[PDB]
Amino acid sequence: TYAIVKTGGKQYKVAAGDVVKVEKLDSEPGASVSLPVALVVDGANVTSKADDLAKVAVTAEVLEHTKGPKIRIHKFKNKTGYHKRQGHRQQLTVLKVTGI
Amino acid sequence: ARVKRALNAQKKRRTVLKASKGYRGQRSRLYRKAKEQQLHSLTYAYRDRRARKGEFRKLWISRINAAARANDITYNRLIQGLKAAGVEVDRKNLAELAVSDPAAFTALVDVARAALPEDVNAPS
Amino acid sequence: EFPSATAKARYVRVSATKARRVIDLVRGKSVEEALDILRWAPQAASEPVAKVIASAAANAQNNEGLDPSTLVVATVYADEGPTAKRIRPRAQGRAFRIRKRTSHITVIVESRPP
Amino acid sequence: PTYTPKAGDTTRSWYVIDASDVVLGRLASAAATLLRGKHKPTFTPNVDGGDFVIVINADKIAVSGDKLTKKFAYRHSGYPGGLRKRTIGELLEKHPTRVVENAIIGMLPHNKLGRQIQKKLKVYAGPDHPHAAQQPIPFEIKQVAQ
Amino acid sequence: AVPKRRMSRANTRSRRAQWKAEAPGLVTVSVAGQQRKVPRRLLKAARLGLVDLD
RNA sequence: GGAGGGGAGUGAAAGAGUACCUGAAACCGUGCGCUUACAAUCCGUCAGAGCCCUCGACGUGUCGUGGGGUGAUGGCGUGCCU
RNA sequence: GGGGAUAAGCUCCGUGCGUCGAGAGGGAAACAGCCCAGAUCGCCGGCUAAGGCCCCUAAGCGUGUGCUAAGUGGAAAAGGAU
RNA sequence: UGCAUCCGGUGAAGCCGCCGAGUGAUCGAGUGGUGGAGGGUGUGGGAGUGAGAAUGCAGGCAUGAGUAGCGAUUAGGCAAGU
Ligand SMILES: [Mg+2]
Ligand SMILES: [Mg+2]
Ligand SMILES: [Mg+2]
Ligand SMILES: [Mg+2]
Ligand SMILES: [Mg+2]
Ligand SMILES: [Mg+2]
Ligand SMILES: [Mg+2]
Ligand SMILES: [Mg+2]
Ligand SMILES: [Mg+2]
Ligand SMILES: [Mg+2]
Ligand SMILES: [Mg+2]
Ligand SMILES: [Mg+2]
Ligand SMILES: [Mg+2]
Ligand SMILES: [Mg+2]
Ligand SMILES: [Mg+2]
Ligand SMILES: [Mg+2]
Ligand SMILES: [Mg+2]
Ligand SMILES: [Mg+2]
Ligand SMILES: [Mg+2]
Ligand SMILES: [Mg+2]
Ligand SMILES: [Mg+2]
Ligand SMILES: [Mg+2]
Ligand SMILES: [Mg+2]
Ligand SMILES: [Mg+2]
Ligand SMILES: [Mg+2]
Ligand SMILES: [Mg+2]
Ligand SMILES: [Mg+2]
Ligand SMILES: [Mg+2]
Ligand SMILES: [Mg+2]
Ligand SMILES: [Mg+2]
Ligand SMILES: [Mg+2]
Ligand SMILES: [Mg+2]
Ligand SMILES: [Mg+2]
Ligand SMILES: [Mg+2]
Ligand SMILES: [Mg+2]
Ligand SMILES: [Mg+2]
Ligand SMILES: [Mg+2]
Ligand SMILES: [Mg+2]
Ligand SMILES: [Mg+2]
Ligand SMILES: [Mg+2]
Ligand SMILES: [Mg+2]
Repeated sequence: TYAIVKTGGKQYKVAAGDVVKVEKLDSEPGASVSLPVALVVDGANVTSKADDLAKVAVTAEVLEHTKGPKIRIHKFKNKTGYHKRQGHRQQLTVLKVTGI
Repeated sequence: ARVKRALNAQKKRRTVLKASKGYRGQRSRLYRKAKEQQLHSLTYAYRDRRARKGEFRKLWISRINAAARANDITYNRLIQGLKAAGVEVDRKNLAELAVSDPAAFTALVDVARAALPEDVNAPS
Repeated sequence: EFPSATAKARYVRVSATKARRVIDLVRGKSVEEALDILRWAPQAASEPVAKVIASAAANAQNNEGLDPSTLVVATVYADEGPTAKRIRPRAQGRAFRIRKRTSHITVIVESRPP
Repeated sequence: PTYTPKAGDTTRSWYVIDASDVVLGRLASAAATLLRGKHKPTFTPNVDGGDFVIVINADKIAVSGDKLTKKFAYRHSGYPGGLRKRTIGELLEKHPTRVVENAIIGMLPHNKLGRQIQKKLKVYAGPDHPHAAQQPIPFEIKQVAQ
Repeated sequence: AVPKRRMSRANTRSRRAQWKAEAPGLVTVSVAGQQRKVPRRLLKAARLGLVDLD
């Protein structure tokens, strides 16, 4: 039992009870969220057509909000005296899928 | 008020050295030449932070082509049929499935083939 | 963990690499073989190293009171010390500066039961 | 996190391919594809996923056109004027296996992982091989019609 | 000529890596009631009892 | 033989012993974990197995929004200032 | 366009020319100046331009209709040839 | 430098690590080990105020390397002694 959740312009294969790292989305930690679907699998049978994809539902609850790890940026052009630096830290949300 | 230039310089010396930690030979020892490769290695970081997406998409496409051929169809046809059926799954999930559930991959390829029109050479 | 006694000779008048050459022959051997190899190794660096090992064995026997026959060199190494510095004339009047090296000798001998 | 193949988890298999009346280029291309493992859906460049492929009766390989007397395999020993000149006819007459071996070494990734993959290929001249204890599976190259 | 650069630490030590001393096996001789240590270079003289060993 | 050194004592401290507060970096070692003897090169970055150790749910090792060290192998890769 | 010999990666002009200079990305192997196209940052998402789709290397060893035997393709003329 | 005045032998500055945080130069009434006597929140004020380059200056240490050389054309061996 694994499904594909289309969120943050991405899709992920996730199984019930799993936890995933998805982009930040406005929701208080500990609440619940529902999402359209792109594919659901249960043993043999497979549901793929976009109609069933949009007709089934995936329910999960947001665990916490995470700022990722520091990632440095260093632009530079040799011999031309251009020296540019900047840090960045993206914010992420973690989901623990509940049921399908 | 003359200011003696000790602590400030040592701070950045150490910061650059630490950031360079783990490089080859004297290149993790000499600040005057660690800077060279701190700056380089981070330039490579900048460039490949996008090169990686291209490379990974390449790998996914290759895996998908392999799976389609093992299922008796060419990757381009798989994509065409999938689109014509109007599926919204992308090649990352395609590849992960193809290596995880061959049965689901088979079902998906049947869907694509069925959605594939009768004649492929039709000018329309 | 075994009782370790240490004994070193500092500012001793020889090059670090030339002491290390001799020292590499003895690392990890028992004191008997250490003494034998040192005495029958014709290297001027040997004499200082043999002196130091004899001193270390005496130190262990006296201060700690351990049987010499049970002793094996735990660790041994030579570190460059302060260097006397001299000037030595050379042709065409230009003067070149001599670096009279000097290295320390450290030898710590431990006990390893048979 | 996508999938990458483990060290020993990767699986091999053995195939035997006769070369009688086969086009050299097409045979080489198919052999290289199978060798690298692109057919498998476990392909990952850092670690080979190929299969030991054994080629039999390599002396009957055929080439198109008048190449049989106008193909020019080259090499240089290493000293000035040490250039060595040979043709397909001479190569087949004196050492046949080298033809296919060179053809596929050209195709394989010229890095050292490719130099390694090169190992798992073996080519013989006659229709027999001492590798009968590995139950190779006959593998006739075919195309997906389209 | 001269060098073009510094040879790496590793390169120098590698070149050094085969220049070292060696230890032989000693020999004892039972003469005059005592056993002393002499390389077999000396064994016969050791037995006879004239070799100047302290 | 002395130099030198190890104990004992002084002292709050002798990793304050007169070469004496603090003792850094180049530099040279010992030991430990890992890598390396089919490998062509601004020496890294992106992937990345394995091994080592670390931590929590869970038994003898498997999972887990795992870490640090190493990095087998492959994609890209022509230092810096003038 | 002038000069040079319609030679130079030549020189001298005009371009409400373009680009580099002062521009990263992809393509032409490599290559600022040629082709496509403007890098606020991140994403292990999708669609495309130039150029490509047998393998190295991602993509049709595709569809149908013809030409070529020269490895022409993958350096060149006056002329010559059932 | 000015300040409400505080921080500290229950460990300041300095040194070496670790953690977390800011887009940056950084920061942490944030700490682990050495050190054993001074620092200083905030808001202003003034600057000998920020180093990789200048064949820079002074000091220390590198490598060529345990390599070249050990400074003549007269030259030693041995006994015994210290
Ligand atoms: Mg500038
Ligand atoms: Mg590394
Ligand atoms: Mg001697
Ligand atoms: Mg006391
Ligand atoms: Mg000193
Ligand atoms: Mg002091
Ligand atoms: Mg190693
Ligand atoms: Mg090897
Ligand atoms: Mg190469
Ligand atoms: Mg390189
Ligand atoms: Mg590269
Ligand atoms: Mg390269
Ligand atoms: Mg013109
Ligand atoms: Mg000019
Ligand atoms: Mg521009
Ligand atoms: Mg450009
Ligand atoms: Mg390019
Ligand atoms: Mg932009
Ligand atoms: Mg390549
Ligand atoms: Mg391909
Ligand atoms: Mg086509
Ligand atoms: Mg076809
Ligand atoms: Mg036709
Ligand atoms: Mg041509
Ligand atoms: Mg012609
Ligand atoms: Mg004519
Ligand atoms: Mg105190
Ligand atoms: Mg303290
Ligand atoms: Mg403290
Ligand atoms: Mg103190
Ligand atoms: Mg202060
Ligand atoms: Mg103020
Ligand atoms: Mg201020
Ligand atoms: Mg100044
Ligand atoms: Mg400086
Ligand atoms: Mg500068
Ligand atoms: Mg300078
Ligand atoms: Mg030198
Ligand atoms: Mg010589
Ligand atoms: Mg000489
Ligand atoms: Mg002389």
